[PDB]
Amino acid sequence: TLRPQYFKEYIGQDKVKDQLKIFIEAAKLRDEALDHTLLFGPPGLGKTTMAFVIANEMGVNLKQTSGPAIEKAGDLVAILNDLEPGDILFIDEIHRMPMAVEEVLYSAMEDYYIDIMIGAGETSRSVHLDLPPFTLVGATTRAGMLSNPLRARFGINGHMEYYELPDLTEIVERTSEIFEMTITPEAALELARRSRGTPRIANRLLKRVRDYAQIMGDGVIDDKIADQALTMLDVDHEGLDYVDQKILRTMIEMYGGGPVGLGTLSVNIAEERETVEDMYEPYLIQKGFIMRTRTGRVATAKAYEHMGYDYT
Amino acid sequence: TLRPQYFKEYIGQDKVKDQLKIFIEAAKLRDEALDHTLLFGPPGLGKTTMAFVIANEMGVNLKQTSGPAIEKAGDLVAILNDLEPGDILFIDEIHRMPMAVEEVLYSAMEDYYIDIMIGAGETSRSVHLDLPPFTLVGATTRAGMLSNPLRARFGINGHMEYYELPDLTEIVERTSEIFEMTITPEAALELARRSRGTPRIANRLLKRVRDYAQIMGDGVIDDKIADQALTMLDVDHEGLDYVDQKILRTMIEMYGGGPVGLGTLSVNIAEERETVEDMYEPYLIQKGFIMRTRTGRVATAKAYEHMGYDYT
Amino acid sequence: TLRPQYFKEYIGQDKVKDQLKIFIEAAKLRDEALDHTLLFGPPGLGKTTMAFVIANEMGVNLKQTSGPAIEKAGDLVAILNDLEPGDILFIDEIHRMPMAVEEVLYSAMEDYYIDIMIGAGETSRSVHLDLPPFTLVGATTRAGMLSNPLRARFGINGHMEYYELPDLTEIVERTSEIFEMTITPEAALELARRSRGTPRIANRLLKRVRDYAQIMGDGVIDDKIADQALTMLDVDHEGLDYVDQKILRTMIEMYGGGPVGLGTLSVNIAEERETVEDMYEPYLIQKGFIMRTRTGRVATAKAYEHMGYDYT
Amino acid sequence: TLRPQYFKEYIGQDKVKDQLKIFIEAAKLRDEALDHTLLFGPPGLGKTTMAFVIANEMGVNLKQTSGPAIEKAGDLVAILNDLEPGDILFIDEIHRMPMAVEEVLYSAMEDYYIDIMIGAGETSRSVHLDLPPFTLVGATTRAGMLSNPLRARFGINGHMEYYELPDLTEIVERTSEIFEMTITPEAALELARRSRGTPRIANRLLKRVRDYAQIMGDGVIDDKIADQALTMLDVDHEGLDYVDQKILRTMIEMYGGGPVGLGTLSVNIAEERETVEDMYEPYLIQKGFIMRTRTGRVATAKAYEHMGYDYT
Amino acid sequence: TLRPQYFKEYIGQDKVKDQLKIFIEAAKLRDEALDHTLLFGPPGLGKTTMAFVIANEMGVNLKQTSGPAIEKAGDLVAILNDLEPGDILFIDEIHRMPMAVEEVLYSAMEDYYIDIMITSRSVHLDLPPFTLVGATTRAGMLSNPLRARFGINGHMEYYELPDLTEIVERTSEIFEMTITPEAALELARRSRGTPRIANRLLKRVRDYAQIMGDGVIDDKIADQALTMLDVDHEGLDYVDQKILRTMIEMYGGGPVGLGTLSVNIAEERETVEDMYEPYLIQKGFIMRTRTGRVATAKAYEHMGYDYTR
Amino acid sequence: TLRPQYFKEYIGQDKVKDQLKIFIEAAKLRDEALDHTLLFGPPGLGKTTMAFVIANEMGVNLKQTSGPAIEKAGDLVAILNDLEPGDILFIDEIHRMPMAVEEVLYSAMEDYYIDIMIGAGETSRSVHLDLPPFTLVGATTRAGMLSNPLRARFGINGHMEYYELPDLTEIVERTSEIFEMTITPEAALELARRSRGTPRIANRLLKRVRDYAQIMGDGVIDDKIADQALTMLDVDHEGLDYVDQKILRTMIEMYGGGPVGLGTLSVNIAEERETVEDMYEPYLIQKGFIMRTRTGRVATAKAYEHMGYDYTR
Amino acid sequence: DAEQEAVAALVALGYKPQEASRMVSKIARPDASSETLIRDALRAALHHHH
Amino acid sequence: SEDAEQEAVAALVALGYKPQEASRMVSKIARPDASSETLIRDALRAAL
DNA sequence: GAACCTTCGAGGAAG
DNA sequence: CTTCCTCGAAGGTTC
Ligand SMILES: Nc1ncnc2c1ncn2[C@@H]1O[C@H](COP(=O)(O)OP(=O)(O)O)[C@@H](O)[C@H]1O
Ligand SMILES: [Mg+2]
Ligand SMILES: [Mg+2]
Ligand SMILES: [Mg+2]
Repeated sequence: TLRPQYFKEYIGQDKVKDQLKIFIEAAKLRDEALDHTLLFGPPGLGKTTMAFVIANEMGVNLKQTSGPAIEKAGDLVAILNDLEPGDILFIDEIHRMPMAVEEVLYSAMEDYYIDIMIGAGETSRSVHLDLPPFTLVGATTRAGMLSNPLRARFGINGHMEYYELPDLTEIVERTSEIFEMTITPEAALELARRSRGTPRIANRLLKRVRDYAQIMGDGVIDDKIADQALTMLDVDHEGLDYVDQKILRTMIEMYGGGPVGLGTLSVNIAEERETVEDMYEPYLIQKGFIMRTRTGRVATAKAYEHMGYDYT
Repeated sequence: TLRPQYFKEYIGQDKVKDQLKIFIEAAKLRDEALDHTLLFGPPGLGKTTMAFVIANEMGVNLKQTSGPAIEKAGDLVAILNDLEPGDILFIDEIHRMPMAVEEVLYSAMEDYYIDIMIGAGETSRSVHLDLPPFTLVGATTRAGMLSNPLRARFGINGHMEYYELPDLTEIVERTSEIFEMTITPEAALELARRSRGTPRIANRLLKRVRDYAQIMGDGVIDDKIADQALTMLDVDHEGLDYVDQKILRTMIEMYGGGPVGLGTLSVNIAEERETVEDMYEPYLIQKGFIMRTRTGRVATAKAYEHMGYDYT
Repeated sequence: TLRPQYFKEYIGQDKVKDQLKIFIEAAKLRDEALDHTLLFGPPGLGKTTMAFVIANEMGVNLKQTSGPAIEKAGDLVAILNDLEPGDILFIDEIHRMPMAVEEVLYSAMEDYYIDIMIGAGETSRSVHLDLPPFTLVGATTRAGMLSNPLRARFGINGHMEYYELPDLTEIVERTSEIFEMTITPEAALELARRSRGTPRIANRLLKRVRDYAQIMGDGVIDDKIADQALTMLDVDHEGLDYVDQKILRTMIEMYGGGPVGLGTLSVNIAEERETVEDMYEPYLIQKGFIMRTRTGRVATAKAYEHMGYDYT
Repeated sequence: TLRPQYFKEYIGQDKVKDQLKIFIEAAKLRDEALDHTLLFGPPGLGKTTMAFVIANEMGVNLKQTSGPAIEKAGDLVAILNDLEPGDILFIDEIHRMPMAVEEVLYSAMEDYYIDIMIGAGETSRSVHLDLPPFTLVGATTRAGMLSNPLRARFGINGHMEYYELPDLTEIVERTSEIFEMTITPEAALELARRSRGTPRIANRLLKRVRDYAQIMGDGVIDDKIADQALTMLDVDHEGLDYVDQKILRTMIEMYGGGPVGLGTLSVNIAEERETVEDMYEPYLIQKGFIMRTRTGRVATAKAYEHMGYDYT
Repeated sequence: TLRPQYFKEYIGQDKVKDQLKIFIEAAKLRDEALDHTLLFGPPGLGKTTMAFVIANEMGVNLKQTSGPAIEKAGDLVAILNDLEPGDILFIDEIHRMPMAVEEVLYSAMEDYYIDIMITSRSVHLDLPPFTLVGATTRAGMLSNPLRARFGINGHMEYYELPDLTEIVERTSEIFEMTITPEAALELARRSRGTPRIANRLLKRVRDYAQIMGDGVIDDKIADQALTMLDVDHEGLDYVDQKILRTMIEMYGGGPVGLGTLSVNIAEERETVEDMYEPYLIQKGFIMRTRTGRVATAKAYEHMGYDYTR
Repeated sequence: TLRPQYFKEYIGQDKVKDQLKIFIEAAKLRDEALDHTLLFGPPGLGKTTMAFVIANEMGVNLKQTSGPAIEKAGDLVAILNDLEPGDILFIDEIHRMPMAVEEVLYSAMEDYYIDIMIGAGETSRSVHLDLPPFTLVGATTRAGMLSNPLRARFGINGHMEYYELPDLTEIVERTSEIFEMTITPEAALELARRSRGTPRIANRLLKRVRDYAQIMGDGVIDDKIADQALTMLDVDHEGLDYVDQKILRTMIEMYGGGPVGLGTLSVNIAEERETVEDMYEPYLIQKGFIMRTRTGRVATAKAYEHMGYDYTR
Repeated sequence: DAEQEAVAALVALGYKPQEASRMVSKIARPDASSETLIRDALRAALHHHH
Repeated sequence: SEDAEQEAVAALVALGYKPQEASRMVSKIARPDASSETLIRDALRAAL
C-alpha cells in the first residue's frame, strides 16, 4: 500500500500530527482509552489513513463500518457488543447514519451502557447492559452538518487541511519510486504546483504522465516533457480542470462577469446544478476566483487577469 | 460524576435557583407535581443539568428525548403512555418539533387527556385517554420562536445568563478537584477568562491541558504552562475560536468592515447560518466585536485593534 | 372544579349567554336538537369551557374529538356512524381539518346523509348513509381559515369578548375559594388589573402568588404579600414586562417620542423584526401607550406618566 | 317541503330559469337526452336545488354521488356501466375529483365509450365499453379549478346571481308556512332587507326570530316582536354585524376616513389580518361602504351618512 | 358524421395539412411505414380528428388505446403483440403514461424489438414496421428522450372567420337546419376561433328557433337568440363585460391588482385568472404590468368611453 | 463512416480521441489491461459507439449491460465470470446501480477478486473467487450523485462535446449515401447549421428535406430546393422554431425586454407553463438569448441584434 | 420468563418476530439471565470477520 | 460432498437468490464431487 | 431619504 | 411527485 503506518512516516499535517501524539501517549501513561475523536475536512486529504495510524500507535485492533452500512439499532448494538476493551471503532460519514440510530449512540458514548426499555401500559421495564471501554473515531466532510448534540460528545477535534508544496513534492517523489519512475526534482515540483493540494490528485496525474513519457519521450520525466503532457491532459497551470475553465470562460464572455444566477449558468454548461455547487464552486471560492452575492455569482479581478482578458 | 446533584452543588444562576427553590418547596407541602417549566438561553449554559437537579429535588424519575427525534404524532402518544405519576419529561429543542406533533401537547398539558384514532379499517374508532399527572420541562434557544398557543401553557419561565469570572473560576477549581490534579489560583483565573463564559468549554479545555502538563511539563498547571498549552490549541489570547477569526478576518477584508448580511456571509465562509447566528454571533455582540445595523452587522474598532488591521 | 359547569356559575359573556339561553329553552319545548353552533375568538377566553356547559344544559352525552386527530375521510365516517339521536359532537380546533375531509360535512350538516364506496372492487356502488339528529359544536381560534360554504351552515355564531375589571375580579375570588386561600378584596383587584383581561393569565399569577404567600408569607394573600411576590415575577402595575418597559423608555429617551420606524427601533433594542410587531406591539397599541402614524409610531402622554418623565 | 320541486315553486333566477325551460322543452320534442349542464356561482344561491328540479322536469331518475367519494378510476368505471338510457348522473363538488380521473370522462362525454384494460398478465387486453345516452350534471363553487378540456365539453353553463328585495320577501312568507307561524308582511320585508341577498341567510334569521317570538313573546311575529328580536341579534337595518360597525366607526373617528392599511386597522380592533380580509371586508366593498385604493382603505360618503357624521 | 373522414373534408390547418400530405405521399411511393407523429396544441382544434384522417389516407387499420388506461409494462406488451405490418397505434393523452412505461416504449420505437422482465420472467419480442401517433395538450410533460424519437411534429393553430363560416354551414346541413349566409357569419365572430365552440352555439340557437320560431334560422332569429344567451358581438360573456366596465369606471383604467378586482365583482381569485382573463389578454383588451393590469385603448373604443391617457 | 471500427473512422470528438490513443498504446506495451474509464456528457452524443471502438483498438471482446438491468449482486457476479482476460465490460447509467451491488464492485475493480462472506458467529467463513483482469467502462449523464469511493476507482475521465459545423456536415454527407440521393456541399452546410449540434437532429431534417425533394422536385437536393424545403418548415438559420421566434418578439415588443414572469409570458403565446420552461427555454439559454432572474426572464443584447430591432440600454 | 423478555427486547431493536424467535430459540441455557441471553443471541448472529 | 453442497448453496443464497431457487440451481448440477468453487462457478455460468 | 402600502415572482416543504 | 403559501424584492406616494 502507499499509505503510511506510523507518525514518523506520515508526511504533513504537522499540527494534527503533533497534537495527537501528546494525547495518545498521555492516555497510555494513565492506562485508559483515548477520548472520542472527530476528523473533518475536504475529501482526499488523508482522514481514513490517519485512523489506521492511531490504532497502530495505540496498539489496538481497529474495527470499521460506515454510516450507510447501519440500518437498524440492532446493527449498532451488535457491533458494540463484539468490541474488546480499548478497541477503536471507526465510522465513516458519521453524519449520514439515520437519526433513529443516533439515539442509542448517545448513551454509549456518554454512559458506556445502554438500557432497552420494553413493555407498554401496565407493563414497563428496561434492561441495563454494560459496554466495554472504547473510543469512537468519526470522519465527515462538513462539521456543521452533524447533529449538534452529537458534536458535544466528541472531545478532540482534528481539522485537516491542504498540503503545501514541500510536502506534495516529497509525496510525488516517494510514489515515483514505487512505480520505478525516473523523475527529476524539478518536474516533481511542476506536478505538485498543479495538483491543487490533494495527494489523491497528485498520484493520479503521475500515472497519466507516465504513459505519455513512455511514448512521446524516452521514459525519463523531464520538466520540459511534464509541461507538454499537462497541456495534453487539459490541466491549467493553476490546476483548473476542463470544467473549471469552462465556468470562468462562460461568465466572462457571455455575461461580462455577472451577476448571473446558478440556474442560468447550470443550463448553459450542460451540468447538473447539484454538481456545480458541490464539486466545483468550493475550490473557486476558497481560492478567491468567484464571489457569491444575493444577485448571483461574480468573477473577481484575479480571474479576469488569469484567463487573460482585459478587465473593465 | 461531574454533573451536580443538588442546588447546594449548583454554582451560579442564583436568580433562577432562588425562584425554583420556592416553587419546588411549595410543591412538596401539597402532594402535587411542579408546573410545566420552560428554560431558555444560549447553548451550554447548564439547562439540561438543571432538569436533573429538579428531578432529584422532587424525588422522581427523569425521561429524556429531543424534538427532532420525534417523527410523527404516534411517537409522542407512545411516550406519554409510559410515564409514572409525577415523572418529569424533558424535551430539548422543543421549538423544532414538527407541527403535527406539537398539536397534541395542547390538550395533554392543560387537561391531561388525549384523543387519538385506534385500530384500522372496520375496527377504527376514537378513544379518550387519561394521562397520569406529569411535568414537562422544555428547553429552547429562541424565546420568541415558539407558537402563541404553546407558550401560553408553560406556567414557569426561566432565562439563563452567561457566567461571571468568580463563578467560572470556582467551576474550574471544582472540576480540577474531581480529577486528581493541582492547579494554582492564578492559572484557574486565566483558563476561565479564556473560556467564553461557558461551563462546557471550561471543562473541555481543562481536560486537555491535563494531558500536556503530564507529558510536556512538570505535572502541575501554572500560568506559564497554561499560556503555552492554550497556544498549541487555536484558542486566542482572548478566547476567540478559529471560526470567530474567519468571521472577523472576512468582514474586514471582503467587505471593508461591512455592513453585510449574515446570510451571504455564512455562505462565503462555508458555515450554516443557524449555527453561526445561535452560537457565535451572540458572544461577539455582547462583547463589542460586532455591532448591529439595519443594513446588517458592522465590525467595530475593537476588532481592528485586535486583528492588527488599520482602522482607515 | 376550575371549569364552570352551568350558566349560573359561568361569570361574564352576558351577550353570548343571553342568546344561548333563549335558543336552548326554545329547542327543549319543541323536543328537537339544537342548531349547529360555532364558537370563535381570541385564545383563553372560555370557548372550550362553554362547549361543555351547553352539553350539561341540554342534558345529553358529549362526544369529543379534535381537528388534528382526523386524518382521512374513513375516520370521519367512522365517528359519525357511532352517533345516537340528539348526541352532541364537539370538534375542537376545527380549522386544522384537511379540505378534502371538511367537504364531507356539507351533506351531513344539512341533509343528514353521506355517500360512501363499498364492495370488494369487482362489484362496488355508492350508497346513502343516514344519520340520526345531532348537533355539531365547533370551536376555533381563527375563523378566517374555514371555507365559505362551511361557515354558512353553522346556525348560531358566538363571538367572545375580553373581560372587564368587575367581572375579572370575581373570577379571582372564585378560584381562591377552590384553593382554600384567603384573599383580601383589595388584593383581588391588584391581580385583575395585571391579567390583561384574560382568565387564563389571572389563574397563572394567582397560583404563583399562592406559593410565595405560604413559603415565606403567613398563608394569607394580603395587600403587601401580593406586591412583594409580583415584584419578583417582574410584572409592572400595568402588566408590562421588561421588554414592554424597555420599548417605551427607548422611544422617550433616544427619540423624543418619535416618530421612529420599525426597523430603526428594532436595531436599537436588539429585538427581532417580527417579534416586536407580533409579540409585543399589539397590547401596547390597544392600551394606548403607542400610536401608529403615517410617519412612524409615537408614544402618547399615557406612556410618559407611567415612566415618570416630563411630558411636553 | 323546504326545497322547491318544480319551476312553478322556484322563485327568481329568471335568466337561468328561462334558458333551461327552452332547452328542456326542445329536448322533449326530439325525444333525446338533455345536454351536459354545469352549474356554478356563489354559495347558497340554489345550485343543488336546481339539479333536482331539472331531473323532475325531465321525468327521469336521478343518481347522486360526490367528488370526495370518487378516489380512483375503478370507482368511476363502476358508477358508469350502471347507467340506463336517459339517466341523469349528478356529481356534487366535482372540482375535487383527481385529474387522473377527469381524463376518463373525456371519452364518455364526447363519444360515450371508454377504453378498459381487462384481465391480468397475459390475459390483459383493451376493449371498448359502450355507454347508453345520458346527461352529466355538475355543481361547483370553484369552476376555475377544472381542466380546460373538461370545461369545454359542458354544453350548458349556468351562473347564479343574487336575489332582490321582492323575491326574498316572498321566500320568507313561503318558509313561514312550512313552519306554522303567522308573519305580518311588514315584518317579512324587514327580515329580507337584512339577509344580504342570500336565501340561506333569510331562512336562518326567520328560525332565530321564531325562537324569541315563542319564548319572549306570544308566538306570533309582528313589527313589534321583529324589531325587538333584531335588537338582540344586533343586526342593523343594512345587515351590518357588530364588528362591521366597529370597523367603520374606527375609520371615521381616528383616521378621518383614511387612507389606512389593513394591518394598522386590524390591531386597533383586536381582530386578526385573515378574518378581516376574508369575512368582513368583502361585503363592505360589494355594497360600497369602503373603497380600496393604492394607498389604503377609504370610507365613502355613503358610510358617513349611515353613521351620522359630517362628510367634511 | 361530425368528424371529417379525408383531407378533402378537413377545413383549415393549411400548415399542418399541407405538411402531412407531402410526407404521406412520399411514404406511399416507397411502400414504407409513416414516421412517428406527435400532435399537440390547445383544446378543441382537431388533434383527435386528424389522427383518424391519417389512418384513412394511408389505408390501414387503426389500433386505439389511451394513456390513462395503460398502467403497467405488462399492459403495453400485450397491445404491441397484436400489431401487424403497417398497423397504426394511436395513444391519446400520452402525457399520463407511467415513467416505467415510457422507457420501454422509446426502445421499441428505435429498434422494433423488446426485451423486458415482467414469478418474474423475461420476454423478448420482435415488431414489424409500425407507426405510433401521439396526441397531447401538455407536450412539455413528456420525457426528453421520448420527444427526440418522434420524427414529425404538428402544432395546431386557431382558425379564421372564413374557415369557421364554412364549418357552420356544413354542420347546419347535418342537423337539417336552414341557415342564411349572413346569419352564419354572426356565429363565427362569436366562436372565439374554435370549432367546438361554433358547434355549441349552433345547437343552442337551433333549440330557440324550434320553440320560439318556425324552425328556420334567419338574420332576425339570430339577433333574438344571441340576446338571450347574452353573447356580445366580440364573444364577450356577461362576466367579461363586467370586468372591463368596473376597471374603466372605478379605477380609471387601472393599474389594479387581481385580488382587488376579484372582490369587487364577487368572484373567486382563481376563477378570474384561470377562466376569464386568458381570452381578454390574447385579444388585447387587458395588459399585465409589474404594478397591476390596465385596460387598453381597444377596450375604451369597444365599451364606448372617451379615452384619456 | 457511420459504423466505425477504429479511431481513424470516428468523426469528431478529437480531444477525447487523441487522449485515449496514447493510453491504449501504452497499455499495449505491457501485459496490463487499460485503466477503468468514465465518460461524461449530455445524452445523444455517441458514448456507446466510442466504447465499441475502444474494444476493437484493444483487440478485445465487448460485453454490454445497464444499471437498471442489474438488481442483485448475483446478476453482476454472473456476468464477471463471462469476461475473458482483458475483456471490456460496459455499464450504461452506472449512477442508478443500487448500493447493495455498488459495495461488491469495489473489490472486483481494486483487487480483481470477490469475497462472499457466509455463516455467523462461530460459523463465519468466506469463499474467494479469482477473476481475470478486465477494464470497466462506465458512462453517466450525471456525475454529482456518484459516491466518492466509486469515483476514486476510475482513473481516466473523458468529456464529450457537441459536434462542430466542419464535422457535423460530414455526418450529413455520409448519411446521404445510405439513402440514394445526391446532396451539394453548400446544401449540406445549410442543414448542419440548423441541427443544434446533435447528429440525431440532423438526420430528422435530412429525411424531411428528402421527402420534399422527391415530390416537389427532381429527386435531387440542391441549394435551390433546400431553401424551399427550409421555408416550408419553420426552422430559421439559427435553428429557432416558429414558437421560439414568437417568444422573443413578444418579450421585446410588449415588455421592453422584461423582467417578465413565466405565467405572464405563457398566457400571451397560449401555451402551458411546463411547455415553455422545458421545451423552448433550455435552448434559448444555451444560445445566450435569455437569462433567469429572481424577478423573471430578461432578454439580452444578443437577442435584440438577432431579431433585428434597435436596442437601448 | 426470560424468553418473553429477550424476544420482546430483540423486537424493540427491530428484529422481526420470525428472526427474533429463531435467534432466542437457537440459544438455550436454563441458568442464563435475560441479559446474558440478549448478549448471546446477538453474538451468535453477527458475522465475525478478519 | 454435503459440506461443499451446503457451503456452495449457502454462498449462492448470500448473493440474493431465494433458498428454494438456490437449492434447485445447485441441485440441477450433475457433478457432486467438485468443490464449492466449481459448483458456484458452474451454477452461475449455466444460469446465465 | 426615511417610512408605508401594495403587488408580483420564484422557492420549498407538507402533503 | 404536487399544491400551496411565504419569503423576498421594487414601484409609487408622502412628510
Ligand atoms: N453550575 C455548574 N456546575 C458544575 N458543572 C456545570 C454547571 N453548569 C454546567 N456544568 C457542566 O457543563 C456541562 C453542561 O452541559 P449541559 O447542561 O447539557 O448544557 P446544555 O443543556 O446547554 O447543552 C455538563 O458537563 C455539566 O456537568
Ligand atoms: Mg381549548
Ligand atoms: Mg350544494
Ligand atoms: Mg381529443
